Amino acid sequence: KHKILHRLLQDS
Amino acid sequence: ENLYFQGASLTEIEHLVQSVCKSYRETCQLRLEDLLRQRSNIFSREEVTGYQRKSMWEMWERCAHHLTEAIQYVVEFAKRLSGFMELCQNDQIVLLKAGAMEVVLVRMCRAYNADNRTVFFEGKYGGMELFRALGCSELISSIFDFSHSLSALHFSEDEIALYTALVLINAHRPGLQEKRKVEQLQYNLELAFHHHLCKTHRQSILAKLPPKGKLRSLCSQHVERLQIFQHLHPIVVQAAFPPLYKELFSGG
Ligand SMILES: CC(=O)N1Cc2cc(S(C)(=O)=O)ccc2[C@@H]1C(=O)Nc1ccc(C(O)(C(F)(F)F)C(F)(F)F)cc1
Ligand code: NA
Repeated sequence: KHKILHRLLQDS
Repeated sequence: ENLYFQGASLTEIEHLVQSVCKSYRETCQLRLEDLLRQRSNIFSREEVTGYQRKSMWEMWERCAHHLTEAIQYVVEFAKRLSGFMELCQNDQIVLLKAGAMEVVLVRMCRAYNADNRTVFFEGKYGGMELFRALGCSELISSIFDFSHSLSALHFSEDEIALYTALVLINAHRPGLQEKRKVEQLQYNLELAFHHHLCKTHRQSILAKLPPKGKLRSLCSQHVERLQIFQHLHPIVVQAAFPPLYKELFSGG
């Protein structure tokens, strides 16, 4: 259950 | 939400060309000149033998890490592309899950030398024999053949920028919720790419671009070989594969 994409997308 | 979700003028298309090329330059991972200069640094027979003596699982882990590093630059390229951040999160993830690996496969031609059929890997250039421990020789051969085909087009960096932006912004990806918004963004990126080709007398490359089915087949083979490796070494994938790689290729 790895969800790195939303973290990379949300990090500004 | 974004100018490029509606009809764009010629001036706005010229602005889109500049913006895509800038986003690509800032996220290209390695400068082209840096890859070309290293072409003379070739793995010796002894070094090739060393890679071939590595276990299948250690070679799979190393290659998954290198692909994940390349994918992170593609995620940043996408975040900098006009309109992408204005799409809903569901669609950003659909486009990145389907297209990040396709963009990596296209960018890979920059690191491939058609003169001797070698690719940049861990500081030097090596032939497909360098990857024999993976036990996926069809997939490696297909990637080398693909890289060889794109290398014959003599892409400029701006052409790679415009082409990879279109590879990512594809309104046909299943799962898109705002399909019309993606179609208009794709139409404008397609005009930007074709405008640049027209201006630079390079429109003859369009008929020579690979069919979309080709990038799809390569991505499908990569997922199929990963499934085979995962059945052999499930704990290697669970414990030592990068989380982002598992999110894109094994559903978690
Ligand atoms: C550090 C390193 O080694 N880099 C930096 C860098 C940057 C670019 S760039 C976007 O800046 O041009 C292009 C290539 C490479 C090269 C690399 O990552 N090479 C590589 C990786 C995986 C595979 C394969 O997984 C397989 F299986 F052959 F190992 C595969 F399948 F993708 F080909 C091949 C080559
Ligand atoms: Na090349």
